[PDB]
Parts: sequence; structure tokens; C-alpha cells
Amino acid sequence: SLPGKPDFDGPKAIGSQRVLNRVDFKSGKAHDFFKAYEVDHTRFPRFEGEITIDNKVSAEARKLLCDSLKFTDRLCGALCVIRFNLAEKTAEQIISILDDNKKTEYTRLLADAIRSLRRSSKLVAGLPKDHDGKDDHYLWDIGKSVTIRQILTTSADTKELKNAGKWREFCEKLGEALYLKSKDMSGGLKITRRILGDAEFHGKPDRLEKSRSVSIGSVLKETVVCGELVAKTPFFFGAIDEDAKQTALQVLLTPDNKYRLPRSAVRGILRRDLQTYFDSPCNAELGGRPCMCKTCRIMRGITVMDARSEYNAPPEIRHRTRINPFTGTVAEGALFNMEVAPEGIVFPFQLRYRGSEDGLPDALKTVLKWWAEGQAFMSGAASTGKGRFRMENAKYETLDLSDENQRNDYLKNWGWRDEKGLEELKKRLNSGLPEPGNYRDPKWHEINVSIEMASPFINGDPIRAAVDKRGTAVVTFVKYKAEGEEAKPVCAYKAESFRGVIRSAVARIHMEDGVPLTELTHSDCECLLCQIFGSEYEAGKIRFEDLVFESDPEPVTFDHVAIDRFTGGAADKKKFDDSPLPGSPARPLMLKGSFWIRRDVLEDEEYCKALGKALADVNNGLYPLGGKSAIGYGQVKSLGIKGDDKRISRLMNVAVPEKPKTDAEVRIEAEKVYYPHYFVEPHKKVEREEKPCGHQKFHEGRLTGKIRCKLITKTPLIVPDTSNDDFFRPEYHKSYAFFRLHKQIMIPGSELRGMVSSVYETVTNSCFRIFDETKRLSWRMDADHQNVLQDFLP
Amino acid sequence: SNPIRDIQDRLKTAKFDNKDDMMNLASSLYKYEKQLMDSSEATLCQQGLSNRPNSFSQLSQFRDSDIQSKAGGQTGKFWQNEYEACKNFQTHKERRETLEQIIRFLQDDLLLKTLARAYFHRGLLYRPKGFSVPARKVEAMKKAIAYCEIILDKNEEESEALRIWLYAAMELRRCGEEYPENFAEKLFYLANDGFISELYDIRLFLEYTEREEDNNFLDMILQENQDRERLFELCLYKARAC
Amino acid sequence: DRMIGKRMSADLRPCHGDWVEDGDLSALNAYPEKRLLLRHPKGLCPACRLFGTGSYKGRVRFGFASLENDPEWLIPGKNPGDPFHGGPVMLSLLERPRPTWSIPGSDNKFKVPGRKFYVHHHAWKTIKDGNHPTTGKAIEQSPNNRTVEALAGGNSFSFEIAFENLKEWELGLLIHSLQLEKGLAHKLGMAKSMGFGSVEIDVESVRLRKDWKQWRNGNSEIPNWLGKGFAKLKEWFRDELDFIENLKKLLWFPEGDQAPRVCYPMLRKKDDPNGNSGYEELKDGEFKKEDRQKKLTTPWTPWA
RNA sequence: UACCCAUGUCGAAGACAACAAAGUAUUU
RNA sequence: UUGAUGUCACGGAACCUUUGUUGUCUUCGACAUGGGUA
Ligand SMILES: [Zn+2]
Ligand SMILES: [Zn+2]
Ligand SMILES: [Zn+2]
Repeated sequence: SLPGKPDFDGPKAIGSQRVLNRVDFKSGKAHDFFKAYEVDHTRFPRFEGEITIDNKVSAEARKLLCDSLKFTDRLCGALCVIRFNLAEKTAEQIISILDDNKKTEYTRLLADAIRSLRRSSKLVAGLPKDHDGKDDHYLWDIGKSVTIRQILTTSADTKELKNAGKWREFCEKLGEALYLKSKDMSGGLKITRRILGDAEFHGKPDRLEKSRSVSIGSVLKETVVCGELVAKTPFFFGAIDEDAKQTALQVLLTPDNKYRLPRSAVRGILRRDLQTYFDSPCNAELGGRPCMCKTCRIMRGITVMDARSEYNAPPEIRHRTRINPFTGTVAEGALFNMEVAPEGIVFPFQLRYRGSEDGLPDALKTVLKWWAEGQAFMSGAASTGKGRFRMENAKYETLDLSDENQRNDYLKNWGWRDEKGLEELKKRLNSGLPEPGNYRDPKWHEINVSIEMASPFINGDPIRAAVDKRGTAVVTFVKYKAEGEEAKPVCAYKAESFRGVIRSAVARIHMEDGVPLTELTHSDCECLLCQIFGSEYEAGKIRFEDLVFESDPEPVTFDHVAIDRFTGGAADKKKFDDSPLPGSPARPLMLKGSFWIRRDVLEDEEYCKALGKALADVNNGLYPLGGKSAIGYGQVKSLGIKGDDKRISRLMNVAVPEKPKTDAEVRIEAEKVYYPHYFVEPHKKVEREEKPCGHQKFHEGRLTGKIRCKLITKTPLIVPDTSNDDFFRPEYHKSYAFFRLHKQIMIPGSELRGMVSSVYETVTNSCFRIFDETKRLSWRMDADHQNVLQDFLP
Repeated sequence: SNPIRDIQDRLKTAKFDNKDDMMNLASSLYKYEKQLMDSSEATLCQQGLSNRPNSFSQLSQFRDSDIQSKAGGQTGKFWQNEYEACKNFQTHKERRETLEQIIRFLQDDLLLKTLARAYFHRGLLYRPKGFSVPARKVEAMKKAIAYCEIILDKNEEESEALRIWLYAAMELRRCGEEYPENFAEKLFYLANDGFISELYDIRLFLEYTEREEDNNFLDMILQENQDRERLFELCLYKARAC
Repeated sequence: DRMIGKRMSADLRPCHGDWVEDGDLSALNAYPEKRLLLRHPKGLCPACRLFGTGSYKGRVRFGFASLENDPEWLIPGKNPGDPFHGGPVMLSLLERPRPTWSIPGSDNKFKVPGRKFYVHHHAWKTIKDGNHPTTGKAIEQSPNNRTVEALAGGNSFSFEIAFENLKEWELGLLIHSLQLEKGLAHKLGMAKSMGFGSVEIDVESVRLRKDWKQWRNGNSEIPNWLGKGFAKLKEWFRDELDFIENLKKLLWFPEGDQAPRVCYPMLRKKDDPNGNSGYEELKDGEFKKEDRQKKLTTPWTPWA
């Protein structure tokens, strides 16, 4: 029992319930699951009790008992040694401000943004101003009584919240409260349940099993391996807190918010890689006598430490979405967010093996060599590049426990498994690893990628935009790398987005029985898209990592405005801006990275052909990267790969007529004066179609290509650089330069799109695409008795 | 399919006092939502509804809480009936899709009873292979029992809920589980009802016969009609009764 | 009594638009079919099919244009040692358009008149001389007007358009909307009403994807696409293509040393040293309410 | 309950609309 | 808060599928205010 027998409110007061699953080896997907409570040893390290012994018990029985207690090394699933308030008030206040000022539509955005502040209270001082540099920003100065900015500034200066952990706790609780308030406005928090397959499955032991005696022999050795597992990519060990609703996908943490590499996952990955080495799945069910296959016999000798990190900063939050292939737009309901653990975290690693062979079995030596070469794929979400580790600084030695002197030394020290004994054992481990005899190459191969873009790029994050000092509507993605306890930001292109682009490129040009792979449901399916990219029933065979930019460019901000087609001025509320990375033909953006492909895919000429065709079309410029490609962003100048031995990359490689003379006649009278604008009256008939052309394939008979154009000025042209309204300095008189990108005179694509769209709308007699329908006109009355004033009465 | 057009046709016909009108309208709206959630090719339809003020008024009246919740149970019952009619013309995949559509739609005693029966029938599709039973079979039967117990907690005389509960309890026993508790008492209530509603009931009255050692209901079984597809199974029950 | 959406035919309202009908559409906020009350019963018009909507991605992409040669500036830069920056020009006041002028009253007689286009003219010469386009008086700095760095005529740019799954008539009418005709021009950029921003576009090249490994030159097929485009317009509208004629008359560029005078009236004629009527005089003379929508919808109708 | 006008001044828009999680075969 | 001549649970990777994306010219001229005189 616990010393002193204290009491607690219930099991959730002392530990957390966590799902533990069972993964089918061949499909790579979970077959079933069960749950248990885990209690952290740093909170409850110790239990105490008594053994009562009769006086007539022999001395040899007593010796055997004491030695057995020292030899006993694991109990209740854990290695062991045997010896002998503010956030509620703030939420209420902010909700009252929002509902008093009729700004409740911003509740969700505020909830997500405030959550983002959990990593540092200094971010409060950095919150954006308005476009005039003044405290009238549309979110943070609501209530301008006190504003939200003032409430947060006061909270950040409260001495109780000066500790970073307390600030993180405050931000998290406040974000959750505002999230739940925002959910009430949508009719309450409601989540779709699974029809079937939602119950736990517990192994059933067999009571008709027969008894056996087995010798195993007196030869018995223990090998100890020590080292580090280092995160070379971000990683994701999934675990949902049922009481935390705001985030959809969540990472496993310790109660003091350190990152945890759990024992269960490490054992599961070891068993998976051993079956990969032997190349034979284990079919055994839970219960009955122990399985005798070659993998289970090794796993019965293995021991591994549960490990945690020194690094304890909050996780990143990633946006994720799914695209409907027919419309080219987000699918219904397909917006969700994900916690991610940064790359660079370091975990202690300790493995032990007991057996009668003279060392580690040859299969395990091969697997540990695979891990030392950086192919420890350990965590979930592997297909989008999460969870690749390298085993570093490995050391080992073997202790012979048949030797009575060694065995007594071992018993005297509890096998050197506590911290101090471990720091003594490490003084006698030998550097390196034992070399495998029957070595087998790793099953995954790395392909290096380099992409060149001659245009601006954005991979949008609006939440980061809501809190960054720059204050535009959207900014590009960044991610963080750990160093010690420091976090460093890097601009990147998400692994998920790049996977999506390549998958779309492959699917749109292949068919199964004459149907595009974009249109299939993929039940009971064997198409190449399921074979390469996976499905809801099996894991994929290609893993994409994030791509990073070379030479670290700095973002630029562009302004935009929508034009009412009737008035010719700015449409009422539609003025906006963004912050893309600048890229141009003279100074293009350079993206680098890699993806991993399983060797049986590289060996298959058909799958290599498919991937080659898709990357050929990406290299041709048919698939831009990131958002807002309608206005010229994301254009690929070229894409090249290395590492395939050219198995994939082998596939990757009349004048225009004169325009007619116009028939239009306008007659001008030299003394008269004309109006600067006129209106074109449309035709009564607008030609509509209920079901436009789908995006899911290149349709036969229709055209795809590029038009290259020349533009010439006939009168002087103004296209301003509105990033600086004081260019000609020796409310003030504003002045602008002409638009430039890396000191190149340019015209944005959005300008040309709008200009050409107006004329195309007029030629085809289309609807007024932009038009302020809901405006209500009004006019002044006049000093007129009969027509006006005699009808208004007191 | 063009489900938007179907919504137009229903909105023309529908009046709110009439069961069939609301049944059809609810069905059409559910199918529209389903096609959106599936990212079907029907999502390319960009058209809307005509006669906007009328359509708005009729939809706003339908989406009254009591009207739509009333229509829900009736639509579920109608689908459950048509399934149990065409069950033996369907293949396994489409039997499965029908039942799972009913379950997802329904996720009032009529609703609960329909959902319990739907879960019972979804479980029946699973068959043991080798000496192992699928876990989802047990899961489905337990969920059927769970739904039944909401009704029976407040009306223990309800024959349909009681019969579904007893069928699921017998399937649990067949899967090698134990009977759920108070099986004896509920099985005694069933004998106080004393009438065969469906072929499964013959197996309940034999269980009652073997438990209470009472022969009264055996003459009902021997007089059962021979015009049945699973004739061999009925004859086996005749043999037990004899 | 009406929102402005009720002052035009329901067919010319945006395909995917806002609720203008009488009611509180929020009553259906929880349910998916709410979107069907905001969409036209017959679907998407050509420009929505080509350039896209919030629920349908577009099929054309417009890239950045880049200047080909050394800039030619309207005004020499302050430092003659640097040719890559121009000198300032000060514009007169830019104020918002008023629809109350085009729609003179609450009478249901008055519709939305049409799509606004600005005409081509050389009032930029007056502004370059530092004088107001209407009055001819010197322009003065204010917090409300702008100074800009402007290119001259004769500067050349290049850019590319990518397109996907177009019909031949769509590509034909897109090329027609780009290149127009010899004697016609587009408008671009700031201060269109002051004579700035006349530009002309010419196609250099069209290339086509045959399949994943072959692209081919499409310059030969341009006339065929133009023919199908005009045949499509005939199929839709038969002879009554008057909106095309009015569009051409507003795109017409003055040539042959022609010099139209184009400007807005002053508020009252006492404010104008040229002696023409102002808005307060025009509103019951030539642009009287019963006559205004006809004159505004007739290209190059003079006001003085 | 008939008649009549008078004065000259001034920036606007600053994001909006949509999606806010959903799925996840056990068999003629 | 166990019960004793019998516990492989270190006998089970929360795993698998999903592009923060679609639509939008940094544009632009007539409008404010409420009386006064018989
Ligand atoms: Zn095994
Ligand atoms: Zn497939
Ligand atoms: Zn349209």
C-alpha cells in the first residue's frame, strides 16, 4: 500500500486511462484495442508491505526467498526494485464582452488564437495593431469598458501567471472554455459515433491447457544496450484526453508536460521489425500456451525502458483538410487540426535481452543496425513523415549469469537497474554494436527532391496570422526544431500538402476498368492507388517528409480588393491582404527534401511507371503548390529527383494570326465634353448549366495548355506598391512607388485576372459576379409642397 | 441521381398533417446530406431551389423539432419493414448497407425499438468461422439489449422490446457468452403473452418449455403453418415439440 | 423599400449570392439545405464556370507579368544617375462612385443600368502639367489625394495564362477577350477616369498538352477556336448582339490625332472657369431624371 | 395651406462567404 | 485491501485514410444638412 494510506477523489486523480491497440502486421492497421490506467512513478514511486515467516522455516528457504525478491525485476507492468480561479473569470468576462458588443461570430477564432499564446506570455505584447498602427484591431480591441487586449495584458502581468507552466495552463483552460461556448452557438457539441467496432477486446486465457515441463538449460546470459533515440522528423504518439475537446488529434505527454516515448510502442515496433526481418507474420491469438514462433521467442527475452524528454514546450498545431476531387474544393466536414511533436528531441534508450545464445540473436542485431542507420520508423502518421528516429551513441556488454560470481554480483546490485547502479554499469559498456552475420538490407529507400518556383508561395496559416505583429489576413506555414530547450522557426511546405498533390497527380491519369481512380470507393479494391498510397484498410508504401526552403527568404505582403461590377469601386467589405514568400524569375524559391519508398515498389516497373508519369506532369507545371494559384502563386519551374537509379526519373523529360481590324465607329466633336464612364446594358438571357465540368480527370475532347501573352502600354500606367504609403517624403499626403518584386517591375496576376474577367463576363453576358446585393439606397427629400411635403404628416 | 430535384418534387406535394408526405421529404433530405458527406459525383450539382420564399417557408416548417423527429421514426420503421421483406433477395454487401443506413439515420419508443431491431439484424449477418466467433456479433447483440432496456425500464409489458431483448439474449448464449441477468423473469413475462409473432418465437417457447416444464404452448407450434421457406428448421422445432 | 438586388433581373444577380428575399434565413442555420436557398435554380453561367466560385474551383490561372526592357518613366527621376526609378506625379481627388446618380429615385421604373466601363482619352497630359482635369487650376496637396510613380506609354510586359479542361468555344472567347481587335484597348490600374491605364494584349504562343509526355504547338488552331466562339454567341443570341457593339464602342481607342475632352462636371457652374454646367444644373437639364438612364447607357453621349 | 430653396463640403472599404471533423469490408 | 501447491499480460504500436483549400482588379464624383416666407 501507499505509505500512510492517503485517499484521493478517484482513479482519475492519480492516473490517466489510455488506449492500447493491436496492429495487424500485413495491413498495418489496428485489429482491436483495450484500455488501462497508467500511474506515473514520479508521483507514486513507492508501496510498502510485510512478509510474515514461520520460525520453523529453514535457512535455505529464507535465502531462496531473499534472492528471488532481488531477482524479481518487474511488477504491474513496470520495472522495479524491491528492498528490505482565473481562467473561469477571464472566460466569463470575455464572453460578456463578445455578447454585449454583438461580436459572437469571432468566438471560435479567439478560442484558437488564445490557445496559441500558451507557448509564451511575451506574445501578448506582440499582438497586431490596425492598419493605421493604432489599437483598433478587429479582434483584440473588441469592447473598446476594457478590451480583450487589456484583459490579456493584465493577466500576463499577474504575478501568479509569471511562471510559464501557469501561463500555459491558463491559456489552455481559457481556449477550451471559449471553444465550448462557440459550440453552443452551432447547436451544441455533438460528434458522430461509430456503428460497430467500438468495444474493447480482452484476451481470454485457456482453462483446458495442458501442463508441460521444459529444461531450457543452465546457460543464461544478459546483454545490455544503452544509447539515445533522436527525432529526425516530427513525431506523433496518439492519445486523446476525453476532457479536451478543442484539438482533434493529440500527442502523448507526461503529467508535467514532457514528451513520452512509451514502452508499448517500442515493443510493438520491435515485434514488427523482427517479423520484417524473418519475413513471416505471426498469426497467434491471445490466450493459450505461449506462441513458439521465432519472433515471439525473442520478444519473451526483451526488456525496454519507458522514456521521456527534458524538452517540454507545447506542441505545434497543424491545419489539415481534404479536397473533393469533383469540385476541387474542400469536402463537407473535412477540416481538422493536429498536435505534432518537434524534431530534435532526444530520448534515453535502454534495451536488455536474456537468452541462452551467446549474445543478441542475429535478427535483433540486424534490426538495431537498421535503427542506427536512421530507419527507426516508430510513431503514428508515418505516411506523412512523422516518427523517424536514429539510434545514436550505442554501447553494449553481455553479463554471464551462469557464473555464480557474476550472479551474486548481479543480485547484490539489483542488476544495476536503478539510476545510480545504471551510472555504474555505463562505465563498463563497450562502444558500438555487435555486427550481424545474416544481414538483410533495410526495406525503405530515400529519394531526394528539389523543386524550383519562379513565383510567390503560400501554405496558409490564419491562426498564426491572427497573433503575429504583421497583422495580415493570412501568413505562411512555419515549424519548430528543438535544440536543448530552445525552439527555432523554419519556413516549410507541409508533408500532408505535398502528399496530397502527388496523390492527385497520380490518380487523375490512371483508370481501373475504364473508371478514373479518383472516382472509386476502394472497397475490396486492388488498384495501384491503394497499392502505393494506401487506403482506409491498409497503410501506404510511400512516406513524405516536409520540404524546406534554401537560403531562408523573408515574406512580403500584397493588398487585394474586389470590384463591384456596377459601381466600379471597392465592394463593401472585401478588402484583404496576404503575406506570401517572394519568388521571381530572377530569384526563384528553392525547395528541398526527401520521401521514402519501400523497395518492393521500386522493384515493380508498373508502379515506377505510374509515379514517373505523375512527376512528369508536376515537372510540366500542371500542379501548382500551395494556395491561391489562380492569381499566380505556387508555379513549379522544375522538379527533379535523385536516388532511384533512374527507375522513376527515366520518364521525366506557325505564327499567331493577326488580330482583326475593328468595325467600331465613334464620332467625336471637338468642342463637346464627354462623361468619363458609361454603362453596358446586358442582354436579358443568361445561359446556365446545372452541372459543370468536373476536375477529377482530363476530359476527352477538351483542351489543356498555356497561353503566353504580350502587354503594351498606350497611355501612362499606375500599378502602386501600397506596402509603403510615404515613398516620396523629403493624416498625411500619401505617395507610392510602382509595384516591384526583388527590384523587378511587375504587374500582379490578380490585377490581370480581374481585368480580363470583366470583359469575359460582358462578352458572354454572364451574371454580375461581384455585386453588393443587400445594400439599401436612399435619397434626400426636397423642399416641394405638392409632390413631397404634403404627404408627410405629424 | 440529382437529389436536389427530388427535394423540389417533395416540397411541391407535401402537407404537414400527412405521414407519407413527411416520410418522403425526410428521406429526400437525408439522401441529399448523405451525398454531400460522401463527396459523390452528385456534388457537382450547383443548382438551387426555385420559388425561394415558398421553399424557405416549407423547409422552415418541416425543420420544426417535433415534425422532423416524428418523421424520423416513421422513416426508420418503413425502411426496416422493406428490409425484412427483400432481405433474401439481397446480397450480403447490400443487406449490410441497408441496415447501416437505417442505424446511421436513427442515430421515443418507436425509434428505440426500430434501432434495437436494426442492430439485432446487423448482428445476424456475422457467421462463425472455424472455432471462433466475430467480436462484432457480440457487440451488436449487446447494443440491441442496451436499447431495449430503455423501454423495458418504464414498460415491462411491451411485447416487441421484450421479444427483441430475448432474441439477443439467446444469440449471446449461442456465441458462448452467458445469458444476461434477469433472463428468467423476462422469459416468464413472454409466456404471459403467449402468442407467436415470428419464427424466432418458436425457439423462445421451447426454452420456456424446457425451463418451467410446462407443455401448454406446444400445441401452438404443432399447428404452425407449413408455407415457409426455411421448412427444415420449422420441422426441427416440430420434432422438439413432439 | 427594396434592397438593390431587387432592382435588376433575377437572372443577372450573382449565381451564388446573398439572401435578398423577405425573411430571416438564419432559421435554417443548422442544416445543409440552407445553401440551396442561395443558389440560382439553373446553375452556373459561363463566367462562373470558367473563373469559378466558392463551391467550384476555376479553370484558368493568371501569372505575374514582368517588364521586358529598361523602364520608360512619365517623369524623370530626382537623380539623373539612376534610370530605374521615376519621378512623382500628383493626382486630383479620387472619390467613391455614387449609385444614387445612376438610379435617380425610389420609383420601380429605375433599374440597375448595366456594367461600368471607363473611356480612353488623354487627360493625363493635363495632370502631368500639374493642373486639374476639369477646372484647369493647379492641383494642391491634401490628405485625401495621392502622388504616384507612373510608367509612360510604350512599355512592354510578358505573362502567361494556364488553362485546363476548356471547350473550344471557351478558349476562343477567352482569346477574344484577351486580344480584342486592332483599334481596341483594355483599362488597367489606378485613375482610369483620368486617362491612365490603356493597355493592349497580343498572344505570342499557345501550347497544348496532348498527354503526360507530349506537348504541341497550338498556334495553327486559333482561327478554328475563334470561329466556334462566335458560333456559340450566335446560337445563344441570334442577331441581337447589341451589347457587343456597345462594349466595342467603349473599348475604342482614339486615333488619328483625335482629342476628346473627358471630365466630371463641377458641383455648380460658378465653380468652373470654363463655363459649363455643374451637377446641380445638369440634374434638371440634360441629365434630368426621366432622361438620365438613357444618356448614361449610350456610349460617348456628351454632357456639355 | 400655399409658395420658395439655401450653403459648400467630404474620403470610403480594412475582410467576407464555405467547410469546424469524417471514415475505418469478415465473405458462396 | 490478497489468499496460497498453478497469473507468458515486457501476450496486444491508438494504428490506418484526408492538399488550409475555393471565390475576390488597391480600386474610385456628386453628395451632405433642414428649414424659411406669407
Ligand atoms: Zn508468434
Ligand atoms: Zn483502390
Ligand atoms: Zn454567374
